[PDB]
Amino acid sequence: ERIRDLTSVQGVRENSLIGYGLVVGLDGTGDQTTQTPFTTQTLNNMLSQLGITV
Amino acid sequence: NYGYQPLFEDRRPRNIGDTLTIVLQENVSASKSSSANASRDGKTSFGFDTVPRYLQGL
Repeated sequence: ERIRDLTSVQGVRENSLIGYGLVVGLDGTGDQTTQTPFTTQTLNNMLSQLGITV
Repeated sequence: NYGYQPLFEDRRPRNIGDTLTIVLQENVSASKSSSANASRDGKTSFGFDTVPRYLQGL
């Protein structure tokens, strides 16, 4: 059980994924949204997608 | 079904038939000008009002 600990197999590799999201349900410890316009912009985007146009 | 739609991404046109708003704001202004000039004035004179005798022949 040492070769598996010393080498890696060609083609058997890991990639990296990134994305943007919103986290809700905080107890008043979220963004101020006055210094972060993108939070409100993306919340409005989500609401518009769901059918609400602010 | 209209396919996958991102939740937080800004609404952009992605496929054929999608609409987009163009704000036409064009302001173009070009100009050019040039000139050239040249001048030349020349005056010359010589007169012998009173000629002494020894200079008369000349």
